Amino acid sequence: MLRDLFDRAVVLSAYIHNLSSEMFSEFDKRYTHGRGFITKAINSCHTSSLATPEDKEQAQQMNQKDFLSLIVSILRSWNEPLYHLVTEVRGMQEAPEAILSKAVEIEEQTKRLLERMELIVSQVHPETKENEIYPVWSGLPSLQMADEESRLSAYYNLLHCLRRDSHKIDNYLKLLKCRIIHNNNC
Amino acid sequence: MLPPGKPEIFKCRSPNKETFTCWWRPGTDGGLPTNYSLTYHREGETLMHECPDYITGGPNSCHFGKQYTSMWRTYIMMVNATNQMGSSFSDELYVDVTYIVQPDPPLELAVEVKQPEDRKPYLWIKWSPPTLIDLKTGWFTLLYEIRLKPEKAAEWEIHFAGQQTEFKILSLHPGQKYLVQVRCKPDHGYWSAWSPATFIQIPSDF
Ligand SMILES: [Cl-]
Ligand code: NA
Ligand code: NA
Ligand code: NA
Repeated sequence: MLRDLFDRAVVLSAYIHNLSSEMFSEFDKRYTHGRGFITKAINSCHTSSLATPEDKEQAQQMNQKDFLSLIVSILRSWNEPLYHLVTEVRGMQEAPEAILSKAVEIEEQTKRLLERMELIVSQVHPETKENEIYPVWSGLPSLQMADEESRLSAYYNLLHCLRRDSHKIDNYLKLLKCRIIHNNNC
Repeated sequence: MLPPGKPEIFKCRSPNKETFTCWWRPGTDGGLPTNYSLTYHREGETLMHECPDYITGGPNSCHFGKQYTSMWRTYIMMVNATNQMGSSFSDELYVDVTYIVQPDPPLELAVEVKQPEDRKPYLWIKWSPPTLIDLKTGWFTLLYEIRLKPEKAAEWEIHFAGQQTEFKILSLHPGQKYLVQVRCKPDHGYWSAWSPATFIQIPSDF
């Protein structure tokens, strides 16, 4: 049942972006509003290197099998940093509670989304070569550095990138739902 | 005899995630500008660009058509204010099209009273999305809210309509005239302005 799968997937993705947006805003206003952390955020996301559509026309040009697999790569690439974000934050004695709760929820919801996505692909494209090639995040030393300013800035960029990527995953899932289920007559 | 004061890019907005416009203001406390130039670069590029369209957005504006607009990518922009005595540059503004989406109001709000046989009677509200939003491909997702109230009532009743373009309201006060308005927001973004009101008399026999 494609329609129930897509519907649940889109619920999770739009909710993950919500939580990520709110986490970043609470981090920003509370830890970094006091400097050019925005200037440091430029070009620094681990999924930058992927070939992602940047406008509607590019999205329409993508074949659907590659588009689904793209969403799946992006989500598989976030497994690692979300794990470390939760682990690191949870292990502080004075952990920002509102921030920690969103991160834990995103970490869990991201797993549920990925399961949905895997179901969707095996329903729509049963043949797909199972072969992971998603980009590696390797930013843990910066999240761990003792220098507070470098540390807060590594957190800033991670959260800024998560807010971006969740928004992009949500939007691409919405394009695909409309394409596959409604022949683009949503 | 004075150069311009320091101008400010105070707002950008995209109505549909396909184009966007930014607006600046001249600083007070310098002399009159005779030219402005808005320049920017994009994250992951070194190329510097000039505002592509100074006209479409009207006074002190830069409009970015489809060929200059993409999502998920920071614009780093600055405006300078020049005259024959010199020049002044704005702060750089960091903008992502993803986070400045605010649609225009919904169109064709229409309302009717419906009185069916022994089903509850109701007010039937219908409307359309703003023009130039692409809902059908799933590029854009629009959510709607209706509000309605009689004149002199202290509070509006609000009904969230999600993604529907029609809605049913039950138990209005028989004989009362209501003002009805609709607004819309992206899935992720800002609420539009309320549409202009439509007025409806609820009949005595309700
Ligand atoms: Cl708003
Ligand atoms: Na615009
Ligand atoms: Na202008
Ligand atoms: Na574009």
